[PDB]
Amino acid sequence: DDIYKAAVEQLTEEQKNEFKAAFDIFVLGAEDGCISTKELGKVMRMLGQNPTPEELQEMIDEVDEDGSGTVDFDEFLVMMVRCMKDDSKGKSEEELSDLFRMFDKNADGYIDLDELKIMLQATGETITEDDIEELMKDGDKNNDGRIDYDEFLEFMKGVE
Amino acid sequence: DESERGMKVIESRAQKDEEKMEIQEIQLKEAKHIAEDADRKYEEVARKLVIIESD
Amino acid sequence: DESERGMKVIESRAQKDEEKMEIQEIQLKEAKHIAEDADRKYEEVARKLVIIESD
Repeated sequence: DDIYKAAVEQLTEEQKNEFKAAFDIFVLGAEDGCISTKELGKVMRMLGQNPTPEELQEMIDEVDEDGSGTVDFDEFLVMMVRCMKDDSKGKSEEELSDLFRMFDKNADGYIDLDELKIMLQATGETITEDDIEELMKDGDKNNDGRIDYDEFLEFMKGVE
Repeated sequence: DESERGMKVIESRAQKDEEKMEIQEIQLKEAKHIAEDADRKYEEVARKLVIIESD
Repeated sequence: DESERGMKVIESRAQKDEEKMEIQEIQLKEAKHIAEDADRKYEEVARKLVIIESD
């Protein structure tokens, strides 16, 4: 999600205005102003594609943040950036392995909170406590408080 | 009268089909959501089956 | 001629809406059949959950 959310933040106002015009086509006549599988299917067919009901439900589930079963405009912008890549290929595991070693300052095999904090400060961006805590919670999937090698690869998946 | 009646019969039919289209589309989304829920409840109980089975 | 063109557009619309409602209806039937199948599976797994809980 994070790489796509960043791409959305960076869209210009004119680009968002064009996406809004497209969104309005998709939700024309919808009871709640949102895109359900009935509006998504009618547009995909209008576009020449023939998705199954399951494919349509999965396209919505991939960006549905509230659990509404529908796509709102904010969710739509994520759908539209996900449908395109600037970040093609996305590197690979061998390159992430060498980068992992650079985060692991004590060479223990894990990235701890102090290591993460040192690396974040080095970026030059203002780092708040919330930036540190949130990235470590996003990375450490087993709740030990550290990022292992396999968690690191999931953590940096798709990051250019 | 036949092309106009036709147009009106067709508008009536088109409307019946349009409503059926939207009715079936809205209800499809719901039927899909029931399938998601049906699969969801299936997974909750099937997962319990797996958990209980694992135990 | 104009009402016939009106009709052609709304007949084409009825046809699009008819095809779409048939599609959505078939898909509804299947989403519902999936839901029913998933509900049947729910029950198959719910009774087997009981068998499994009993086991």
